[PDB]
Amino acid sequence: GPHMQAISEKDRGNGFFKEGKYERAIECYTRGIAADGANALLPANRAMAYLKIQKYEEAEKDCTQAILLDGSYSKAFARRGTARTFLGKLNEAKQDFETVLLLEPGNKQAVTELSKIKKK
Amino acid sequence: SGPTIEEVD
Repeated sequence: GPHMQAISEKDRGNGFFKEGKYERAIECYTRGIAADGANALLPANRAMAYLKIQKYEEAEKDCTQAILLDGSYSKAFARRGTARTFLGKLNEAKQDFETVLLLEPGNKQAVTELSKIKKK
Repeated sequence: SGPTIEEVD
């Protein structure tokens, strides 16, 4: 049912994403956001997969969507910052990495992936 | 590997 439908796209999309088939894994997690739309993981993995095929325009939106279902998902912010970085919205990516450190007061990705925003 | 962002949940 509508619960197990959300795991089906998790396992099936994950087994594609870890195999390097990010494009195939997107179409999996897509079914779950349309079946449930309440787990922040489904949009977070679709965002990561889009970010692995340099679709930062699509991965910005799916990172935002994961933050709308959770609000406390520090990874969904760091992922959004990595999208907005290579999208040219570098200063918007900073506003996302500065958040990751509120939710994780030692995050090495939030210190490092943010340092790229500030460099020449 | 660890509490990292590029791993899927």
